[PDB]
Amino acid sequence: LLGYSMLLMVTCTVYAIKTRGVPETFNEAKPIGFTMYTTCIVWLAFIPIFFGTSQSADKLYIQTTTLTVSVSLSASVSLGMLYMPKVYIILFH
Amino acid sequence: FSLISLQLLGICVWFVVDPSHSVVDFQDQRTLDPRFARGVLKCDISDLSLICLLGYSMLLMVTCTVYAIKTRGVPETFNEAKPIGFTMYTTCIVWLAFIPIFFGTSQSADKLYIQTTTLTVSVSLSASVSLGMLYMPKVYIILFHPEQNV
Amino acid sequence: GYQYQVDRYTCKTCPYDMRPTENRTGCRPIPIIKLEWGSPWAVLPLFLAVVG
Ligand SMILES: O=C(Nc1cccc(Cl)c1)c1ccccn1
Repeated sequence: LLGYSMLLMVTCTVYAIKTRGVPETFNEAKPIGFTMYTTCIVWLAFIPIFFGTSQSADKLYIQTTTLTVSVSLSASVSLGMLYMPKVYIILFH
Repeated sequence: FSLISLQLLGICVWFVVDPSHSVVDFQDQRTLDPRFARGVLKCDISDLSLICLLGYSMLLMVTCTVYAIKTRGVPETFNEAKPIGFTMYTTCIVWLAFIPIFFGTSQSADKLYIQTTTLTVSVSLSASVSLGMLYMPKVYIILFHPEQNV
Repeated sequence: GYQYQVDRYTCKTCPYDMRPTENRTGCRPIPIIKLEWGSPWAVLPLFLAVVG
């Protein structure tokens, strides 16, 4: 499941690289690229925990929580970079 | 410098109340049953002290983030808002990745090999992210595109 | 194995630092270092420091 998630994400961020350069008409392009970059950072930081927490005192209480926190952060970056500006604009009018 | 001294006072206080013992007798881990490999060497830098330092750094990061998002209306010449918030989030991600590996390998071998290495790696990664994705775009604009420098 | 045979009558507990010798008959400590400057698990921090 993790590998398929990274596969979908890699195609998504590859399409984001080609997206970079579009005019200002497409409002949800630069936020999409920023969300992909944040997810890149999050999943690149996740792997050291994946291959570092093994063979430790708590091999189960940390493996089931690190992935959970990574998923929560990957959802939170998209939420914050795709709806927080929308909410702020809504509050204006 | 006042912000630095605000933590320098605490550093001095902790130095006084808890001196750096630097005890070589780190035999808390002991595989005495095989009697093949044993012993450890580490400084007396406390996990509680590291937690306090990281908490102060995270508080400073929160103030930086709230300031960055407050000053988002500045034009593009001084628009150091999105990079600063991005750097804050990247450092937060680095530290949140550091926490489990550092605090989980307690009753396990190579604790010194894990804790110090992961701490210094996280510090170096945060510093590299900050320095690079704060100034490297500017250096790029300066000495790779000598047209926006006026 | 936590004690070394000092005398044939009974084994004797060694101090907190030393560990029993291979052929019993006492115990001698073996010092260790904080990885010194060795390659294993030190190349990554050193590289992220030098390139930085
Ligand atoms: O593991 C992470 N964060 C964390 C921090 C403290 C406790 C727990 Cl359970 C989890 C983490 C952070 C960032 C990316 C991937 N993973």
